[PDB]
Amino acid sequence: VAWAFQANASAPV
Amino acid sequence: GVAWAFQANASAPV
Amino acid sequence: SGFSKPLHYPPVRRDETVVDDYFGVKVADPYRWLEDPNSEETKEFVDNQEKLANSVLEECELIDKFKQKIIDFVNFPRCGVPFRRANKYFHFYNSGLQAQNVFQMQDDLDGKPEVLYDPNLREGGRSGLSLYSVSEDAKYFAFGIHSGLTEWVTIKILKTEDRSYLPDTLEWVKFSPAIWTHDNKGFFYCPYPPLKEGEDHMTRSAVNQEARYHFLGTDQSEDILLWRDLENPAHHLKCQITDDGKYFLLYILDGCDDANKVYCLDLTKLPNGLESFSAPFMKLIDSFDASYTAIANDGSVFTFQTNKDAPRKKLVRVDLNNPSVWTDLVPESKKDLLESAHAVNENQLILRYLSDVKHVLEIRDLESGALQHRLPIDIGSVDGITARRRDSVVFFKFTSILTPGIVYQCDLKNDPTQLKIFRESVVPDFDRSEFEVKQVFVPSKDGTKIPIFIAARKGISLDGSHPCEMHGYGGFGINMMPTFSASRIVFLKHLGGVFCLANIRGGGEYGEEWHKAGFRDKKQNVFDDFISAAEYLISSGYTKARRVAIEGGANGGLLVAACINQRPDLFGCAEANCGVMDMLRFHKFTLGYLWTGDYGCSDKEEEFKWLIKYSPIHNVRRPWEQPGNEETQYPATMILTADHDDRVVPLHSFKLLATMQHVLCTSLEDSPQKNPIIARIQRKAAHYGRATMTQIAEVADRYGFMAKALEAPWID
Amino acid sequence: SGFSKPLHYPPVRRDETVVDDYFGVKVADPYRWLEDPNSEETKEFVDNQEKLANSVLEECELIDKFKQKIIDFVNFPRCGVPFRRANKYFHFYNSGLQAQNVFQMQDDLDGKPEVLYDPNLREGGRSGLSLYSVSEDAKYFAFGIHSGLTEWVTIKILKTEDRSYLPDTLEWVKFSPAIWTHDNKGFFYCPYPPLKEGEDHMTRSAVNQEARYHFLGTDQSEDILLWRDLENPAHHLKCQITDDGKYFLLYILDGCDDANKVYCLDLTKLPNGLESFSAPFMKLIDSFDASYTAIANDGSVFTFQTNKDAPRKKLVRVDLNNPSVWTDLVPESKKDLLESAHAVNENQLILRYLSDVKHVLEIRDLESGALQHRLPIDIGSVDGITARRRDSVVFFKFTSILTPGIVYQCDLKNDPTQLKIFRESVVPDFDRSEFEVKQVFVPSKDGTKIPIFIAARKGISLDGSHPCEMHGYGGFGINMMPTFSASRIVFLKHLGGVFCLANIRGGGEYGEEWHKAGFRDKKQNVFDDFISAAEYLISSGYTKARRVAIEGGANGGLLVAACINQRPDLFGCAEANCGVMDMLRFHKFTLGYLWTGDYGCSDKEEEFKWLIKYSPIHNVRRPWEQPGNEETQYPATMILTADHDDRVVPLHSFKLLATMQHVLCTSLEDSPQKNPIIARIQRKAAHYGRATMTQIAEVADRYGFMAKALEAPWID
Ligand SMILES: [Mg+2]
Ligand SMILES: [Mg+2]
Repeated sequence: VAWAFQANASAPV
Repeated sequence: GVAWAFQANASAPV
Repeated sequence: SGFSKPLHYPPVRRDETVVDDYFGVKVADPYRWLEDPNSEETKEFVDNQEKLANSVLEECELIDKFKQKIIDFVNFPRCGVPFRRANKYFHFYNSGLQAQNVFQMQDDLDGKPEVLYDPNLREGGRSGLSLYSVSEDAKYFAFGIHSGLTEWVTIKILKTEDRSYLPDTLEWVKFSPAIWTHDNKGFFYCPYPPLKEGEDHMTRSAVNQEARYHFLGTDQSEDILLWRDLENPAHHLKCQITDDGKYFLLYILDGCDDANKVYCLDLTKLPNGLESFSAPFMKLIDSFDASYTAIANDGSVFTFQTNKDAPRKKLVRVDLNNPSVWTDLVPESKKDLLESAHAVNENQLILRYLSDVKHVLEIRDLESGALQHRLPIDIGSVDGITARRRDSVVFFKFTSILTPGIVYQCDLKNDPTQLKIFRESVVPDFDRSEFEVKQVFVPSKDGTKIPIFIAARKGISLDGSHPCEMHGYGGFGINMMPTFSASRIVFLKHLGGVFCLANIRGGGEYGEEWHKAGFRDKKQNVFDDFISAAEYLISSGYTKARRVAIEGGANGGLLVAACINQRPDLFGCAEANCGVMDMLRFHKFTLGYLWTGDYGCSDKEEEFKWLIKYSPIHNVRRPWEQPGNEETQYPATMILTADHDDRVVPLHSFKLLATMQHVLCTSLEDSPQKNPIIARIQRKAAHYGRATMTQIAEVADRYGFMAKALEAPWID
Repeated sequence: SGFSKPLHYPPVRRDETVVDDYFGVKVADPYRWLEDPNSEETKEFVDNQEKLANSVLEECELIDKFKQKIIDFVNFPRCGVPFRRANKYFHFYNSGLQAQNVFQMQDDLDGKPEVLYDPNLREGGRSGLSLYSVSEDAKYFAFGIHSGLTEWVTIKILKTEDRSYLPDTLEWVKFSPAIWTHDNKGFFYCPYPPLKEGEDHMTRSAVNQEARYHFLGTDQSEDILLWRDLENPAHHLKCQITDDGKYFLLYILDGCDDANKVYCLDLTKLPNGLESFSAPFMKLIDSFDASYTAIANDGSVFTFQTNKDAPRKKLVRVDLNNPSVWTDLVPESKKDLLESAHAVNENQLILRYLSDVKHVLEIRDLESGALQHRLPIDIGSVDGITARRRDSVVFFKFTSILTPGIVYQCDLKNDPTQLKIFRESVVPDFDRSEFEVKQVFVPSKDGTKIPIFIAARKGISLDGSHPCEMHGYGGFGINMMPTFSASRIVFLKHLGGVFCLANIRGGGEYGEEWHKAGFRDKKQNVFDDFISAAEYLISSGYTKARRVAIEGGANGGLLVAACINQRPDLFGCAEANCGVMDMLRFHKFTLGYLWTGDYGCSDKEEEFKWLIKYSPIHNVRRPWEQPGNEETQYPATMILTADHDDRVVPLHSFKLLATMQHVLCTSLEDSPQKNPIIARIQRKAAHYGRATMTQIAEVADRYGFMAKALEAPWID
């Protein structure tokens, strides 16, 4: 979770 | 009446 | 500024040989071929007009901004008015942006909902439910779907306990309900005859409507015939059953008028049930002299709403055993229309009055008729009272220009005085307090005062600088109420607009005298009222001629088209949605013959003479050729329609578009008509009942076009 | 065709005096001033680049069509995985198009939900919940909100019975959870020190992370300090409490590596239960040799997941009273990664294995370690197993490229063999059966076989004619799974696309050996693997060089930028989202120093020599100046970022954009670079967690730009 990374997202866009 | 030259459970109040 | 790019108008063929004689007067109809929707040349026309429309709408840079703001403003949950059968409760629901509303069931009003039918799981919610009826034991749900692209209905049935479908399928329904008998064995409904092998719902004029009864677990071919009238093919039907289960009521109508027959069938005195079979109806009322709606009964003593010697309506009582003796229960009000009445809490009535286009509810005793309580409602609309006589709690819906939707509750036993909020919708990120709605009464040409609502930001200067949208209808006794629209909020906030709703004649707002003063020979009064409202908005300083847009649907599309033919100088933008445009031939297509009560008919000489003076396609003329008004042109005009609108056949729109483009643009080598004349033709759609996103797409295009036409910038 | 309209590149100032010495090598950094996000010149830069980006995106005529189809394909309800505390159940919910997910409570799994916190009511749902934690008695809910524009978190607490907020407020949290003690009096959490008066979250590199305990009903100033290490400022923290309530576990990490310490605090032997205070931790593991995660315990006998002498992981057992004696429980699999393990149904384990980038679930006995059941999962991803040891029912979520979302249920007592559907999402108006996903193994430059997934319409001809989108990441041991994306469906159906996900080295997919073969000195392998995947898609006939688009985020943005610097001839479109672009200085800003485990650091000579060869901003070169490739240019490039991305500071993107525009466009009087080089800079936003419509707007712009760049027409 602390890394150069983008993953409770609102929608699977 | 329902049968007239008229536009009226619509899905949304657009 | 507005429209600067010239338009490449497509070629449209003229058949110069088509001429009709109407009592000695010749009328050329060179776009007669556009009456066939299934032909190749007509499909090419649609393709060419789509292409032209796309290039114009590409120039309108605010469409995408309108589209997103409409989506955002309508994204709130909407709970329908609940009704009760046995110990279950039922309502429609939408979580905000679902394509169609979902029908739900509950054990108690605050319990978990269970989905009974979800139209969104069928074809992406292209169509929704147009009929919904629950049996008296709450075990069965009869529902109406659209199997094709027209508005014609197919009735299916499911079991509420597990949602399993019965095999029963009933075709050939338009507007009929499904009315259950208290034995739970079946229901009454009123279909038309089947389509024959060659036929098409878009080109057939359906006649000979029937009253039928369907037993559960049988094929439609077994349904019992109760009424048909081959010698009066145009006579149409509505029906009802009384709260006690005793009487099936058949109402018979002729044309659009508010005048009906009343036939009563006593279900408790049939030798062999409904399988005995016309049926032995008691013909209480057998002419078209007045309107009659049954409100309640105790045995054979009935209570009716009626306009008999009462243009504002009243309640009356009559015994079927002594049929000729009618007695007033609630006399006609001296001022206000009695719009509807409903029996509740065993021995009480709720009456809905319209008083200067605002609703007032009165609570009354059923037996004596005496007033108990009186509740004035704010600017807006109360409707959807569906509670039955046995219920002690009444529900209804409230909407207004600045109020998205409240379901109110009136408990008559525990506290009948005030109203409690059951459900309340909220518009996201919209400050209601910055805007206001006011009513003003404006003199028409002949002096008659026309009520109008005006919605706007608080404290604007009346300096003529504001863009203005005006809406009206004016026909068939319809009451036009200031209800909620999300796109209208976008117009007010983000375009700095002023919205006006005009309660013109031809509606029902001041009773049957108001309707009759705008129909048949007096239809011109309707257009005069609308024109006078636009002239008031100009003289009082809300707006000016360049900055006025007018919009209307169906009979309201006629309104728009007639007003632009007669006073093109007053308007900057015109939007006619599914309008009736050929007043000489409307009666020939689908169920258009039902509008002859309001319009008259070109089959008759004096009625033809009314119609030819305002028929939109027969009255397009170059305004610059009249001495004095050389600098006048038609406003920027969008004609909207749909390719399977079987209510108002799209030939009306197609023929007007072609006539306008010909007379004003393509018949001259260097036309002064600069403003665009286009059609937005919705593919695979009917008159109404379209998916949320499909309707949003149409409305965003309308407003983007309007903003360009009026030279109105966006405001963040 | 693609981009034809000439581009007005804005002026960007160069400070030619900024030069740094790295062990004798000089490096100019003339956009050093773009490191300040709050300056006037930087805000002007953003304004100028927004303006340029808008005029290019106006030319991309398919943006609106993509936008509406994404909205339509994502408009379905989404139920999150439910978890239990006491006799209540909790989950996230979205009705389809809400800005942020809502957190709900139930009495039973089929009961009426109650809303506990709705982020949509605060600032239009600009931000959602990044922390959510329910106490053991189910009476309290600790939740984390965003008070500013960065991802920094403020913790609030509410009572579940009436939703009343307590006054407690805790600042200075990033990634920490809130871990409740079984007495229900408070929770552990791991904050950073406060901001001092001058400081800003966008320009401060936070250090000295702490372990704290907060008592309910107190100010944050009273929170008990449990651990800090001033002599190792970069050491960061995670924490956990055991299922029995007995032990608080503190894990201590150094950099990005999967290696951690394990400190245990026995809560049952405190004289004054946490108000006694560093605390007397038993230091089970006190070095950075291996990863350790506690799965279960019986008294002092613990079960750990670990990579100790086990690159694919395993389960091991140890007694705290005899600390040096470790014993295998489930040995390392010879083939597959043990990704995670979970104790369930009192005496069983669920193990999640990754086998050629597909999940496999094993059910095992906890005491003995023996296999009971084995369930292979389809192409896709299982995750979100949150069930605790006391629960007999396990829930988890399944997603795939062609499967929007299933919540599965495994009842271990009643039927442990199969999986039942609890909830299943459906994409509206999308026929899944027309498409397929396959795995193939492609040889990289050095011979290593790289698995890739390829999604496409069934039965296409491999004739080179199809537009292709390829996605990858390659870093930090992260496993890249083929999950559901609505926008990807639009690409497949409405643009006739082929999507490829490449499981390149630097990820964890084949265990720690796979990670180490793409990090530090071997980072170039990651780029070589991605380049080889694009070359395979070309040679096998899916696509050709003009028609390949590459996309990636963060470490994946680095991937994209390096690949376009090295092989610009292979690609038609490049999209780098929030990328790490200055590899010489990344360690200086916010928490970027945590990436030195994977990247190395320019403070050291041998590590600088790795970094200078691929650092995106230091390797932009005109491809047409290399003899042989005079007709080569950079692909159409969109650099995406957000103005308050404190994870990957936007200076990375700003500096690359300026260097690219300078070297390729503005430094030459008549450049062969025709394809556009732009940035899309999202205002008032962080790395992730944006509202639904905001993210849809970004994604529609990306795909509209891609369609134009690849010359791909829309298909109805
Ligand atoms: Mg047809
Ligand atoms: Mg800031």
